[PDB]
Amino acid sequence: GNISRYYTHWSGSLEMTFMFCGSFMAAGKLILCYTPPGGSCPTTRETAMLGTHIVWDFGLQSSVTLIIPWISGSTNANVGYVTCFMQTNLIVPSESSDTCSLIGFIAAKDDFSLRLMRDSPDIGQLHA
Amino acid sequence: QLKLGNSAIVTQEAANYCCAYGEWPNYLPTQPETATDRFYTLKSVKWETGSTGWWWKLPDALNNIGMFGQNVQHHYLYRSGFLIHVQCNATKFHQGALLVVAIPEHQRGAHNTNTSPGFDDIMKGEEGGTFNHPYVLDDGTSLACATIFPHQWINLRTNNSATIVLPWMNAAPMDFPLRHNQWTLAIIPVVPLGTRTTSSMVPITVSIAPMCCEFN
Amino acid sequence: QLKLGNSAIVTQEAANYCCAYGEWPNYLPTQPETATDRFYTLKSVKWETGSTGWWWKLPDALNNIGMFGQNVQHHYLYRSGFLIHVQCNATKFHQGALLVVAIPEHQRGAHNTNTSPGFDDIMKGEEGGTFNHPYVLDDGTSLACATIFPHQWINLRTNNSATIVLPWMNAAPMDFPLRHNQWTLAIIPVVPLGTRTTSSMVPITVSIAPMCCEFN
Amino acid sequence: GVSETLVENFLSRAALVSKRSFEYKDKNFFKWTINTRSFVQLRRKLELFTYLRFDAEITILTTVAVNLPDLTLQAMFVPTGALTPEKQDSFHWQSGSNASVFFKISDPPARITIPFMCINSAYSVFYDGFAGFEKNGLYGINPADTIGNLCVRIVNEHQPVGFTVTVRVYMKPKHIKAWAPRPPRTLPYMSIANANYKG
Repeated sequence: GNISRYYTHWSGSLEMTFMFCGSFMAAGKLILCYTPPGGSCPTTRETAMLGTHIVWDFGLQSSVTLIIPWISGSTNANVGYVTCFMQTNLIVPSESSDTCSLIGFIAAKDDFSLRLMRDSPDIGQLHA
Repeated sequence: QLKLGNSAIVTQEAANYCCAYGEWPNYLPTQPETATDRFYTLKSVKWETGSTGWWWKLPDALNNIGMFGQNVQHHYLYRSGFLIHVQCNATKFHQGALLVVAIPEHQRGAHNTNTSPGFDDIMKGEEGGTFNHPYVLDDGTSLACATIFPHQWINLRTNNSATIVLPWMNAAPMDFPLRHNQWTLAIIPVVPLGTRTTSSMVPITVSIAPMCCEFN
Repeated sequence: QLKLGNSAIVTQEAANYCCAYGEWPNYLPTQPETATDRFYTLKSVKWETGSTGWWWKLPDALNNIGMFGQNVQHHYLYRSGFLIHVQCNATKFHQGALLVVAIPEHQRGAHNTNTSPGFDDIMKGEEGGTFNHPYVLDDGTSLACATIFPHQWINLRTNNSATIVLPWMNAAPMDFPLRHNQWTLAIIPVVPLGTRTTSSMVPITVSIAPMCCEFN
Repeated sequence: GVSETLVENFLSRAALVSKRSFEYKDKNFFKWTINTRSFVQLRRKLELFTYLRFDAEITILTTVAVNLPDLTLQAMFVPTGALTPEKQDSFHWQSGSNASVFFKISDPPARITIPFMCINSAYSVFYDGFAGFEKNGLYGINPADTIGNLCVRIVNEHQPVGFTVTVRVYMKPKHIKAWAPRPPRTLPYMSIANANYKG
């Protein structure tokens, strides 16, 4: 985020990495769904399972590397969606807490390209 | 990892998949060949301490979802094998058994009447039907002899997944899809679920994926 | 015979087709490659003694018919050349000339106002638009200089068909289809129709066929 | 040595598939649709397999009883195809396209081999689906599965005796090729068309 606001015309293929952070007994299924740019944001699961999706179970797979293809983004503009729907109900044992938690990791690949350096809009307006 | 076409399952302990009747799906010596080969995942069904079972008829269970929902209601003949993945998430502390069987030509029979089953009682669609008498498979046969069909066991002690690879089981070379159903995937809880303070759901996920599709 | 994909024209005297700007459509070094390559035939337009002309913008003229009407309103980028066949049936006893030109980036201009042309005045769809001032091509240019574009002549004395093969004319490698139109096929009757007792219609058939389609 | 348990050796038993007595003075004959759904001794054996393919061997045994002449009989097998008789003296008995067979009571019994008549590769014994596109179409009855009709009449004109002619039809399938075995049925049958159970 913060580096690609120092550059005007970006490109390349991002990739996400989700990670489950519940107890070891806790199982369940998600369906992570990628929507291409211009595709409608899916509201229900049956619309969502027709996208380029993945069905992720909380067993040995506590991390999913999800690849996002070439976007070439470069005014409210929107070039995709990633919506995650819950497939099964969350099974936790009686000993674990019922609330479990996911965290994500976005990272660009080695084909990510930046050009036309502009200044960032992050900081904007000090003592001494 | 089971990547078909565009979407996939990231399954963890891929159990020994059962090639049904020893065969394997392959084309006949128009064909899209890539779009319809994808895991159509059905809903997660409410499996409890008192559930009798679920049956999905193929390919009536897929005539409303995606390219295969389109490529049926345009065309007139299909010829495609199947790969059914039934994965049932459960902890170690649950108990129970499933018989994940794929019955060909499962001509059902109604109870205590000589009237044929109607269109509303056979073709359910994606939602699937509940067995009324799972001990007799709702056609007078016996569940105790039902392992003669392509079957696998989901014993929640041992494993929690069942993959069946279903070939083209038909006398005809190509068949009309909407007016006939060859395989009937049937998940029967032989030994039911049991745990005391958490007697609720243990969901079951069915992931049907057509393979080697043909259409005319 | 011009057989593309599934359907075809059985044309009789296939005149010398004009490869536009010397090029030829070829793929970039998803792709359906077979379904969209088919002759989408538009309506037959009423050409009379007092018609000014017709313009179809591509690919706005095809965003409502067949696979290409579907493959636009699902996708986000297209990259496809074109092959336009304009065949105008007429007897020997008719007279008249046509300038079948395929104008790239035909930015139109409204008459006697400084207001931009709206969405209703540019994107007409399959039906196509009528020129308001065909001598100036409705953008201030001149029709007398309009042979600099890819053009052919339908002189009803000589021939009665015009085939133009249009390549990908764009700076971008792939472009959004609904919000941009590259080619504007324009059929201008330079020398109008004339015959005394039968001064009525001589219909004109436009057969656009996309070639070398790509989609993402 | 397990050669008796072969599938061709297991089903090729000439069982009584049809037993009808018709009077003489369905109008004074019988039309019997050739199907395995009649007798549950043979119906249960053939409803162990999903897809069967066999050349039948129809043996017609006919004996007379007067309420004794020497009668001539016709046994016209009408395929899934042409029309069948509806009376005894219709124009369909004098059809050359249908494989009739003429015999007497005093002869040894009639025997014809009806070949594999389906237009699929095997008879769908169990069928899941409807026949026609009407939603009240017959469930589990494949139109390709139909063998035909075996129409038998007495060739003689009306005789002053009034007698009952008993016909016993024996179908011994041969050259049997079977596919995809099924669990044997436990609960009894209710109708010959479908596979309901009483409970």
